[PDB]
Amino acid sequence: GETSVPPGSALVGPSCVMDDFRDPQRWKECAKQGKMPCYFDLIEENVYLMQCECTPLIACGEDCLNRLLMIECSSRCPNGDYCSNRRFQRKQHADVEVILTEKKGWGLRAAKDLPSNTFVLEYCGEVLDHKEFKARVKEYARNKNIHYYFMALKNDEIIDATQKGNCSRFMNHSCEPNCETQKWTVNGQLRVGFFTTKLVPSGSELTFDYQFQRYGKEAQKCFCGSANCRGYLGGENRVSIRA
Ligand SMILES: Nc1ncnc2c1ncn2[C@@H]1O[C@H](C[C@H](CC[C@@H]([NH3+])C(=O)O)[NH2+]CCCO)[C@@H](O)[C@H]1O
Ligand SMILES: [Zn+2]
Ligand SMILES: [Zn+2]
Ligand SMILES: [Zn+2]
Repeated sequence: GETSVPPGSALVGPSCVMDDFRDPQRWKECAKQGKMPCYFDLIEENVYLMQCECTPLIACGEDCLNRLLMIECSSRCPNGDYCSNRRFQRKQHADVEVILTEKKGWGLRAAKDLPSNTFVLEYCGEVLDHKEFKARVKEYARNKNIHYYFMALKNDEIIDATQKGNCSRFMNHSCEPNCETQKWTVNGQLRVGFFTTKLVPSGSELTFDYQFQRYGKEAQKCFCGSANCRGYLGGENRVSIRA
């Protein structure tokens, strides 16, 4: 039939917003109605189980000697409060929104245009040793978990955001992604964040190469929709020249 501009429709009860992730009561109410994802413990930093030469004034921009090595500045930075290279410490996350996708579950989208190499969010979670990781892999498999939330931090430490983390846990995989992980040193401690790799326009889903699953043994259908989607996610090996 002929289509027309719909009338204005205000909702019957009040809608769910990103601040409601810091309001357990309202999140749990919204979640019951399918307007928010399942509850998890929102954390501000991971749970465990260098002075630049910039002249005091963009403060600590692209030429900052700390930034170039993926090291954040300290409070002692020559630019003090105005230092732009304390993004993890100041939780200077991008304007993001959580979305419900047709096939992948929940996801994240950009609420403003994000330039290339913009910090999106820290990937926070429980930092697991190999023993605990192996125990949880078996636990989650037996429980038939639909989604996975592991990310390697270093060779002996894996971050698990299944139970505790932030909205970065909702990031989906794409075969042609628009974000990547970067591992930054913040007061001597390695942390991992998502950063854009191109200009991401407002309203676009934020995606990454989910290496943990991509190079794992088992596979699943990939719903990324990208022009050159590899078809499935998992069961892949990195390039090697054998024998
Ligand atoms: N292209 C794709 N095709 C099929 N399935 C996909 C998918 N991209 C994501 N998935 C599903 O999401 C899981 C990953 C979760 C997000 C989970 C989120 N969607 C949710 O609903 O909670 N983030 C991991 C953060 C780093 O550890 C993943 O394992 C797969 O199940
Ligand atoms: Zn600097
Ligand atoms: Zn600085
Ligand atoms: Zn794909």
